[PDB]
Amino acid sequence: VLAVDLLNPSPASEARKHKLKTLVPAPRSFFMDVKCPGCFTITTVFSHAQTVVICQGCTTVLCQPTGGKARLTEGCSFRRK
Amino acid sequence: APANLPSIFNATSTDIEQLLAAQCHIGSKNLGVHMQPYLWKTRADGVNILNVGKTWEKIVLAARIIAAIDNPADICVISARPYGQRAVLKFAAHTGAQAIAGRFTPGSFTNYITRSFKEPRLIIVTDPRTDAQAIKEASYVNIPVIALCDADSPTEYVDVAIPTNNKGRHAIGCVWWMLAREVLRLRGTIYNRETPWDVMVDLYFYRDP
Amino acid sequence: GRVRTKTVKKSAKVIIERYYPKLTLDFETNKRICDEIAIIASKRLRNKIAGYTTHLMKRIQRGPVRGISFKLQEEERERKDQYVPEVSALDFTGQLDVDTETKDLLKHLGFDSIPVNVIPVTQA
Amino acid sequence: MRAKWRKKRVRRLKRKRRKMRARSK
Amino acid sequence: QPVTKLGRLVKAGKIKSMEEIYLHSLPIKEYQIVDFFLPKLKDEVMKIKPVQKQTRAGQRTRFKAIVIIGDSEGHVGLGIKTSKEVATAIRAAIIIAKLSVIPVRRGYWGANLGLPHSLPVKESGKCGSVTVRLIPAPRGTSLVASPAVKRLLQLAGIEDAYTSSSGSTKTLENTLKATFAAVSNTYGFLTPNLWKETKLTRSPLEEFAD
Amino acid sequence: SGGKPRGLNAARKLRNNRREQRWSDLHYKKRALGTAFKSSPFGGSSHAKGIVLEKVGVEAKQPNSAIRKCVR
Amino acid sequence: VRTSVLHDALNSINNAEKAGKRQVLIRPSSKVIIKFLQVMQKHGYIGEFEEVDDHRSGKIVVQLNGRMNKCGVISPRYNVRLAELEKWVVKLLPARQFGYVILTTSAGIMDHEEARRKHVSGKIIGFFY
Amino acid sequence: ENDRGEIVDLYVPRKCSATGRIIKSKDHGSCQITIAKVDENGRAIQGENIIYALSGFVRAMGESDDSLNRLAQRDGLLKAVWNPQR
Amino acid sequence: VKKRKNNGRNKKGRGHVKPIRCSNCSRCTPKDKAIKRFTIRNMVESAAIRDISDASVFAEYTVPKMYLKLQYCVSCAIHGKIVRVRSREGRRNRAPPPR
RNA sequence: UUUUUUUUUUUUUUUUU
RNA sequence: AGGGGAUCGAAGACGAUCAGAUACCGUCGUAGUCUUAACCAUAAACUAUGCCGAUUAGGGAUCGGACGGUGUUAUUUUUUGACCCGUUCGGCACCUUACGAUAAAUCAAAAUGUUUGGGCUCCUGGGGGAGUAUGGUCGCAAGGCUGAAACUUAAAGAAAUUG
Ligand SMILES: [Mg+2]
Ligand SMILES: [Mg+2]
Ligand SMILES: [Mg+2]
Ligand SMILES: [Mg+2]
Ligand SMILES: [Mg+2]
Ligand SMILES: [Mg+2]
Ligand SMILES: [Mg+2]
Ligand SMILES: [Mg+2]
Ligand SMILES: [Mg+2]
Ligand SMILES: [Mg+2]
Ligand SMILES: [Mg+2]
Ligand SMILES: [Mg+2]
Ligand SMILES: [Mg+2]
Ligand SMILES: [Mg+2]
Ligand SMILES: [Mg+2]
Ligand SMILES: [Mg+2]
Repeated sequence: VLAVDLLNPSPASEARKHKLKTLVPAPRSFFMDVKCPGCFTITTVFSHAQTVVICQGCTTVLCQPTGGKARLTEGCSFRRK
Repeated sequence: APANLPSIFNATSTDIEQLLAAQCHIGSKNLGVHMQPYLWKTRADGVNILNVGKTWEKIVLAARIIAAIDNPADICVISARPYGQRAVLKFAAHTGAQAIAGRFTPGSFTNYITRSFKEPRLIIVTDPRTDAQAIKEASYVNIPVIALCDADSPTEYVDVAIPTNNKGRHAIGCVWWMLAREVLRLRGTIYNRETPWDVMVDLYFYRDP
Repeated sequence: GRVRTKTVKKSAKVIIERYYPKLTLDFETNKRICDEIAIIASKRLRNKIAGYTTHLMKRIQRGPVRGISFKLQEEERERKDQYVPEVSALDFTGQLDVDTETKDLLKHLGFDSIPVNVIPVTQA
Repeated sequence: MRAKWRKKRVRRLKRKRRKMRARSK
Repeated sequence: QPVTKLGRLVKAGKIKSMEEIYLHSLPIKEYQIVDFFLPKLKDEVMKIKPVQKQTRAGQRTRFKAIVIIGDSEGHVGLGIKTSKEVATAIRAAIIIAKLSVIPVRRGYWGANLGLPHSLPVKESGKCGSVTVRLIPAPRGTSLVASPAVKRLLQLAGIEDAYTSSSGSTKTLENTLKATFAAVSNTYGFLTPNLWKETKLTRSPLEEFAD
Repeated sequence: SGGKPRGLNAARKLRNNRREQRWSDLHYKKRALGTAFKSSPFGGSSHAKGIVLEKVGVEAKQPNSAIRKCVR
Repeated sequence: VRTSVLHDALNSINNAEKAGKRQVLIRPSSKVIIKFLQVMQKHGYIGEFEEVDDHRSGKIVVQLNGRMNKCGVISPRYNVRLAELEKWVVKLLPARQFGYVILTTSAGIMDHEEARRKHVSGKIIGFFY
Repeated sequence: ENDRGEIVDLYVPRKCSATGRIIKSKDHGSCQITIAKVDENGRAIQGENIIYALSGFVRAMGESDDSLNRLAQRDGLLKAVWNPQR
Repeated sequence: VKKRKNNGRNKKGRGHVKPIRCSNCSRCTPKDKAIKRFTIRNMVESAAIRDISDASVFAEYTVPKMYLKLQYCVSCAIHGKIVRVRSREGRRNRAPPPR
């Protein structure tokens, strides 16, 4: 190309490249709130949780860890923080 | 844009209509790294949609280079496949260039005793992949090359690229139509920029014998 | 085998490329033609040239041959080239049937006035 | 001569040399 | 007499100096052009090398001649031609040598008075395995090259230079081509004095319409 | 080239490696071992004197046919 | 294992320069690299260089103007005496009026010509011309 | 230049408009693209034009097209083709 | 001189491949190096297909096809004209012959 | 896709407008 | 040193071929081939290409993981599997090209090297004699590792070219 402004790449490129290979290694993970069915408690869950998260006092599993990404239990709504 | 580009050269709806009708926006399924700037979007089926705005804008620049020579006999146009052959002879007819259709004899530019010695000043080719012999000979005698490059078309020595479909008969004629009209306006044989031209489009479209 | 040499073929083509109206399909008349126009001084060679000339003349009556103009073709290909239909195939006379990405280019380029008929794009 | 069996010939000759030395020792 | 566009312009007086041609990458195809612009040239023959092709009825013997052309003003050319006869090979080599004449940049060693005496930088050319390296030398140091390379440097006008060589220097054809590459590349190594904007001008070929 | 050490404190390795590899040089090995003083027919001298024991003829190597005249 | 970040910067610079690129990305960031770049910039052999800050070793984007023949490092950093500059310059540079040999002295990162003025010496670390 | 301020070089080579490398005398394949300016009526002006010189190296690599686009906008000959962010 | 980029086989990254026996030599050759032909032809020759259909009783019988996999060494395939010596440039063409 | 071993020594080319 | 011993098959015995045939071919056939315990430590043990690290032309396949989208298919209190498109990390490789390299064949490394310095280890110095002799050390042995010299010779050798 011989002429690229490497300081300010496209935001589409940022979502395309690897999380380390960008100009500044911004993590691709996030924190998210899980609404469990039958109760009204909000629990913060990591997007890539490695443990079976159970709500505080509801005794209900909220997500199962698999393949480097938590799979939320069916019947629960979520909202990224 | 403000400098050395008055607002008259901007695209018109008629030019956009003819280019779209010719399907000059439908590019090859393979994308080249050097044809990336001319890419607009890629459809769901994998067919690359080009940016017609750049195509017209590049055509104006190509005409500017042609008009700068100020000698029609020093401009050479080449097309191997018969689809571009009909347009090339007609382009030479109205402009004043020297045209070669079909097979390009090797040694035309380098060997000076062959029957087709040219000594041109500008090589204009269609589909610069089957005309690689013409391009490579231009690498020996310092001739800038203007090519109707496609998305997958090699750009080995293409100095000025015109991103357009170069496989359909309709697309080739329309692009060769754009350049023919622009060159004549620049040189001055046409008095008005807004006046329609008497020759029409199907005169350049390839026809069977 | 009886394969004619290049000195016969090349000379005969020049005869056809120049003297087509004078020539005809009769060998005996073509025999006399080669007498007046060429300088052969060899009956065998002249008979071969007239014989090969007659072969192509009969070929001309079918549409062949490439590369032996025959200026009557040259004037003919002129009128073929000049021919052009009056109605342009690029005319919209449903006017312009393109897809979602093509019309998006029109909005980007500032030409959102063409009678564009947007068609769906799906993969089978 | 093949190097495989030039090696074998020398290796056989080395074994005979060691027997001649054991005889003297 | 002229057959190419340059040939017509040269005899028509449209080109004033040879380096005017050299500014644009215009190939020279007619050797009458070089004789016109560069008279008083001196041709020297290095060696006649017999090369043989094996045939079913003996060896086909051809003679190869290596000729360097140059004037002490800073132009050299190298031509190699193989032919059946020595006399024809020599003549054809001279024509090829005149065609491939290149300008030679001359620099200096520290001073700036009577400057054109040595190379401007250190340049090396590599043809095949032979590598010949040319080094600028202080004034008063004569040529320190081998007789084959020394004669070529004399025709270039270089007076002071340090030379070294690796590879199979016994290949006289390879060394001269290696030396020629170094002399070619000494005029295009970017230097501070050339680190200046230049006003681009149209080539004479594209401005004259004769 | 070679993967020679390039540290600033690797002179010992560089000298030791050169000392080992210099033995493969034929002329240094001849001088360092002192083979002229050990195995040469002369004691390393340019000339030597002796008593002629007999006259012998030596056939010349190909391509050459002659009897070179020599003495033991 | 990274051993000479200075070599990585100059190798990346030279690779982009030979390829004709007008800019190059340099990782990581070091005090020596920035000072070595500034020596380039004073003589104009490069253009703008911009350092990107991060919570780690930084990055540098150098804009190249194309007037740069060759830049290289010296390993190891030999201890150079004042009488040894001329031998180092002769054996390593082109003609002795274009290039600049880079030393590290008690006065900092600075040129071989500047050493002759200040009458100081030190360790050779790089060069350019 | 010498101490007297006189040029003794036989001639001064040109530099590529894209990479800045000196174009050698025998560097065939190095083109010189010439673009003529226009007036407000779109008529090309004779004898007055933009001249670009490209080395054979940049042409051979296949970057001659993109470099020309960058150069044209830097001198204003194009409206919107060359995108730095791309 | 290295004659072929892939040497003579396909085991880059495989270390060691168990050998097999040539069809008409019994030569012990590696499976990937061997030259393998899968042949599918009618169990009765085309000349005698009609007579078999005549004896069909039971006249809708389809003659089965023999399913052979022939493995050859280099010497046998070349001598058997299964493969032929190709030119220096033509050796690299890894495409089956067209029909 | 039956087999077919051997060939005594040396000797086999040069310059320019 | 035990167990096992179907097949094949060094050595050996025959039958052919041949001038001879201690070989190729055919019939037998011992050790071995298989296994437990203990040795041996060498292979064209090859990608004939040491390990770590950075950069440098494009492209499509494929394997493992992850991510985003889309529509069929099986299940399903709508999740998962198969197929499709794309992005990315890590692999086995491959295709075209030479801004480069090499003597060349060829090489995305054998590039970034006479414009010669990122770190480390090992090996080589014309061909033989010779991986031999001797000394040491390991092994039950076969042998392995280390490893010369006298003497002899103008070439040996690598890649391509035309016959
Ligand atoms: Mg040597
Ligand atoms: Mg150190
Ligand atoms: Mg001899
Ligand atoms: Mg193995
Ligand atoms: Mg024989
Ligand atoms: Mg005998
Ligand atoms: Mg014998
Ligand atoms: Mg070993
Ligand atoms: Mg090995
Ligand atoms: Mg690496
Ligand atoms: Mg992959
Ligand atoms: Mg995958
Ligand atoms: Mg793998
Ligand atoms: Mg030696
Ligand atoms: Mg040796
Ligand atoms: Mg050989």
